[PDB]
Amino acid sequence: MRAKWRKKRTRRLKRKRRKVRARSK
Amino acid sequence: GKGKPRGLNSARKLRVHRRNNRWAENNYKKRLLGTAFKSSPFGGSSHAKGIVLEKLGIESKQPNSAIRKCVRVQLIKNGKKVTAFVPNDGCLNFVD
Amino acid sequence: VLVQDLLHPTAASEARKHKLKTLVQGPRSYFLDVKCPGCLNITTVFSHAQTAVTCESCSTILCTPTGGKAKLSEGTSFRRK
Amino acid sequence: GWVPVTKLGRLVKAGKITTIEEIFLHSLPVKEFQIIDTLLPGLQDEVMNIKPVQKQTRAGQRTRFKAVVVVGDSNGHVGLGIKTAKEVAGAIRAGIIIAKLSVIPIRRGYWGTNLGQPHSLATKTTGKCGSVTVRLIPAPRGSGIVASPAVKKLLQLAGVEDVYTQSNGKTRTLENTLKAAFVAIGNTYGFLTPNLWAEQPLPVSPLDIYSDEASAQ
Amino acid sequence: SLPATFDLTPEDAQLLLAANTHLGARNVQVHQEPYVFNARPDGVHVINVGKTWEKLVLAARIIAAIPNPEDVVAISSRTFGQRAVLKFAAHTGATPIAGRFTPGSFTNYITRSFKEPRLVIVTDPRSDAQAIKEASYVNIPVIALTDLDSPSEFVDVAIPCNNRGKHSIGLIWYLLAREVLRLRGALVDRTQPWSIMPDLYFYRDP
Amino acid sequence: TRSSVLADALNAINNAEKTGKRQVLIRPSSKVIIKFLQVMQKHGYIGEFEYIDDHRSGKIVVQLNGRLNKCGVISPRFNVKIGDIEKWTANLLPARQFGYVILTTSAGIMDHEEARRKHVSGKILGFVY
Amino acid sequence: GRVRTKTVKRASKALIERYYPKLTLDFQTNKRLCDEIATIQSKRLRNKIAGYTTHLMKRIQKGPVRGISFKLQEEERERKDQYVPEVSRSNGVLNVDNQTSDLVKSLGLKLPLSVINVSA
Amino acid sequence: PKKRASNGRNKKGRGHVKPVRCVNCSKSIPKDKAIKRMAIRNIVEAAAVRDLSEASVYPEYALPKTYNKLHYCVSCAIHARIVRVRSREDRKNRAPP
Amino acid sequence: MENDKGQLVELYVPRKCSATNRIIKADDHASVQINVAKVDEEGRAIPGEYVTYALSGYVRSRGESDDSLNRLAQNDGLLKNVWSYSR
RNA sequence: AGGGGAUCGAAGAUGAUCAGAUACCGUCGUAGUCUUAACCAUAAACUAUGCCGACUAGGGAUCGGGUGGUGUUUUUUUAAUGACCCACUCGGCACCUUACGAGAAAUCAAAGUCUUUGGGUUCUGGGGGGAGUAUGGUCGCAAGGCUGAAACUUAAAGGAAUUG
Ligand SMILES: [Mg+2]
Ligand SMILES: [Mg+2]
Ligand SMILES: [Mg+2]
Ligand SMILES: [Mg+2]
Ligand SMILES: [Mg+2]
Ligand SMILES: [Mg+2]
Ligand SMILES: [Mg+2]
Ligand SMILES: [Mg+2]
Ligand SMILES: [Mg+2]
Ligand SMILES: [Mg+2]
Ligand SMILES: [Mg+2]
Ligand SMILES: [Mg+2]
Ligand SMILES: [Mg+2]
Ligand SMILES: [Zn+2]
Ligand SMILES: [Zn+2]
Repeated sequence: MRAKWRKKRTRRLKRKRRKVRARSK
Repeated sequence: GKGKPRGLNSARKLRVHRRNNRWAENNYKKRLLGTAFKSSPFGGSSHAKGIVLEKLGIESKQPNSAIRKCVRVQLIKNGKKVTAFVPNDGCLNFVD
Repeated sequence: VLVQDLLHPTAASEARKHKLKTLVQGPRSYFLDVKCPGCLNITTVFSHAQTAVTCESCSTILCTPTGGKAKLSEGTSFRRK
Repeated sequence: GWVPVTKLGRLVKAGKITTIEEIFLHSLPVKEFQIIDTLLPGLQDEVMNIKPVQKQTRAGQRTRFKAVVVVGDSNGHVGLGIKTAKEVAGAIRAGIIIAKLSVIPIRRGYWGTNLGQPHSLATKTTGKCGSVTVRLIPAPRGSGIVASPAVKKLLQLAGVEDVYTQSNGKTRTLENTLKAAFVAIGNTYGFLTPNLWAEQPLPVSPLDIYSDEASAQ
Repeated sequence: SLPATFDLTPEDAQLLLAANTHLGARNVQVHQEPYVFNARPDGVHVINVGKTWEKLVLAARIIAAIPNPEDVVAISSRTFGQRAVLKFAAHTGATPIAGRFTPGSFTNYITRSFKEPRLVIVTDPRSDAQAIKEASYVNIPVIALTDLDSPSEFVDVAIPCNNRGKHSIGLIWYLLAREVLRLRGALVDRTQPWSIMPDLYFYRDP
Repeated sequence: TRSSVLADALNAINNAEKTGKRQVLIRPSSKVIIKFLQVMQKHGYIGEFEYIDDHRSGKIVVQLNGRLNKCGVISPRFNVKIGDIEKWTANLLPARQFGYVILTTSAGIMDHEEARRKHVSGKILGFVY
Repeated sequence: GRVRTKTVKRASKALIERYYPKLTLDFQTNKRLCDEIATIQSKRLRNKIAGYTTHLMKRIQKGPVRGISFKLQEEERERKDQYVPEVSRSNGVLNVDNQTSDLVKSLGLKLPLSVINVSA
Repeated sequence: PKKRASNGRNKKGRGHVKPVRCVNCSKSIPKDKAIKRMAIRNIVEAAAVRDLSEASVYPEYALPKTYNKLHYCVSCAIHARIVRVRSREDRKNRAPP
Repeated sequence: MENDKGQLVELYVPRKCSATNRIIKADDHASVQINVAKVDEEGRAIPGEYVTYALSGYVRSRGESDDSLNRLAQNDGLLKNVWSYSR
């Protein structure tokens, strides 16, 4: 998959793990 | 001169810089991080002696086709569980 | 080429080179003595002006500056040394 | 029967030239392999490596066969033949021929002292074919030839008794390494050492002295 | 060994200026040419023809001095040099080559153009560049008729001349053939204007 | 900016020989350059050379024969102790029978065999073969 | 489309090469030559061969033809060689540039002197 | 690998030119990477010139051609205009023909 | 290239280029030897007598074979001017 | 956060096309596009090519400075100028041909002067994937930026060139 889209993939994937973690802050 | 400082007084930079890039060596890193002692089922020991939990037929990878007959083992100094192959036709009838 | 005399180069091809690329470097600029028959005596001028040089007694003109050797003014003569 | 062409071919069969060192002295190019046969009978070949290569043709597939041969005595003459042909025997035949034309001399020498009969090299020589550099270093007597078995045989045929070697590149490609070691030994006689500073008179050509006893009909 | 009166005489000096052999190439000048004498205004450079005559004497000095005169190869692929070399070849030993060179002549014994000369003479190392290249594989010396732009790689002993056309080629080859007969040869004494006419060279017409 | 005046000298000399010339103009000479050029010439690797005097640091015209394969400068001047001169010559010299490492002792700029005879040691300048 | 093969044009080459003082521009006699002088395997190849050597013969009589030089022409051109008497010491003096004449006085001596200037 | 020494086209010592829009597909494109064809053509054509003066006032009139500069996008220049494609060697030649 | 006691060992002392004093070695087939024969009273090029020069293939390839030959011959006296040591 | 908001136009909605068509094409058009005040700090931010110095090779154009000329064109009365022409010299943006030389090649006046290995200095890389992920620190309003692992997995991944 396009490197750019593969990058946007984990950009999203990170902001979500960022989310779930802060719910336990 | 492309890079490395050639001056007579540059030793400090020279060892510092080499000390740095040794970490790209896989073995130097492993030996100093103590990955032997930290990770890995054996302690860094040559061998380790566990106890057989189950017996597994393992499905072999391509482009082979076979059933590899291993044993799940719990290391006695560890409790770490490990799957291990039993070589030489038969020899699965040798364990239990 | 491939063999030649770097110690005694021809005076023709030393003359075309840059003033720093000669065999022993030196200037290409000269000094001159200028007169404008209104005045009897002669001021000495550098070939490359910068300052616009005025004569001894009367304020007249001599040369205006340039990016280079000064343009001398109108009726004038010059010797060189 | 031979039946030469090339004025140089005649003059050798004409018995007017005894040794190839004459030919090297005058840099005369050899086109007739029989020249270096009569000039060097004691040549023994060695077939160094044979490997298949493959071309894709608009009809079919050609897999021909590449062979690498090395000839020499062991007195200071070697040659590197490499030939590709669609039969292993045929490629070896033509390869030994090219190894003939290619023969070049070697300047041996003494390690550290002036004693009997040079066992080693005049200088350090390096040569590089493709990606490989083979470096040849003067060595004490009885050090042997220190080289991988391929390079060792090319050096042994060349006549070298004791030499140190080092290589750099992809040396597992056997073809580029030998062409490099060949260029390495071939460079011993391009190296100007003080003993060769003495001026020689410039000898007269065999193509002139024997000029009448050469040329054509 | 400077002979005596082998100097360039006005009998010859007139000849050269007649064909404009002194009139050199235009703006193009290879850095390899001291052979100039000042420069004419408007594009032209004057060739120093004593250095031409002195070189032509040296070419003659090498041409003769080949034990068998018949392998000394004169070459022109130019049309203006073919009438000359054939007329050079006839007078001296000199196996000629005119027209097409057929590369692979000095390598490749198998060809039917095959020569093996101990010397080579060439009119235009641009047009004849194949010959110059081919000789440099086999250790073959090369004389050359060279203008101010000529590619002096792999030519020794260049004869500065004008290959822009006309009678110069014919002239230089006429003098070259003339001076190799005056050397060791069947020719004669000093002034010796030499019976053969100089227009016997010169690619003709139309 | 110029970090070794010796360096640019030796390099330019080598580009003469490599390009097949018979002479080279080096700049801006020096005391160290001269005594280097002397050690070469006194074993014959170059011909006569001429210091020309600009009122600046100087120039040199070296005449070279073509017996010279390489001259080069060891750029950090390492200290050599009398038994490591073995290891220097062995590294960069073509063979044990000729060629010299030239170094700087308190006994002055001298080649390595003169150093071995006079039994002084020092730093290392360069080499010539 | 009638285009002779190489074997035909190749054999005509060697034939006119060495047998020119024989043959002719008549096909019929050349045909009979190729029997007595040459070994061909069929009547058709021979008439084809001979028919083309007749054509190559027919045009050699006017102008040379590439591929056949029987060495007879090279000494036909040697005996054909002459031209001139005019040359090129008339009329008057040699007209030279300025520097051309300066080139004379530098190394030289008496030369007829006519000089011109030119321009940009 | 690298297939041109001019890279796309004709930019050395700038680092930014300014884009133009392609006449055909409107695709923006650097001015020096574009491909320009001057369109100079008479207003009328081959045919209508004779019937022009025939129906026209004035002797012979004037005939004022129209000039407009064309800018193509590569891909649009390729689809029609100066392209073909060239051999590895024939590419180098900048000769217009 | 002598040996322990005196004896010449190591076959084949090579030629040398006349311009550069650099060895000419067997596989340089771009090298050259120019034979210039001596003359005598009133023409007459004297077969079997030469002043010879050997120029390495290097120099010939670099385009210096001509101008380098002038210097060589003129210094041996078979040219008078044509060559200038200054530029 | 104000202003501006002609144009074009992420989003969204539409007309088509499609098996489908969340698209490519057509329409509408929000944000945006412009500006001020302040953030952000990233681009194939590319010459995918650190900087200073030296040396090694030819050629014709050209931009800027300068020097030389009983040069051309400008008429007036010669000039003075200006624009031009020709030669040289610095310092640029590039092209051309060479290849001594370098390279795995493509190619390269540097990517050269390198096993004949040392002018000065900064930085980065050490099989592929894991992964620019986790974690800590730090900067940011945010989007995110800098710093940045390991476990495990794996015999290739990759570069240039050749023939199909
Ligand atoms: Mg909560
Ligand atoms: Mg890392
Ligand atoms: Mg389990
Ligand atoms: Mg315990
Ligand atoms: Mg093997
Ligand atoms: Mg691609
Ligand atoms: Mg940019
Ligand atoms: Mg939508
Ligand atoms: Mg829809
Ligand atoms: Mg579709
Ligand atoms: Mg970045
Ligand atoms: Mg003027
Ligand atoms: Mg596998
Ligand atoms: Zn005044
Ligand atoms: Zn477009």
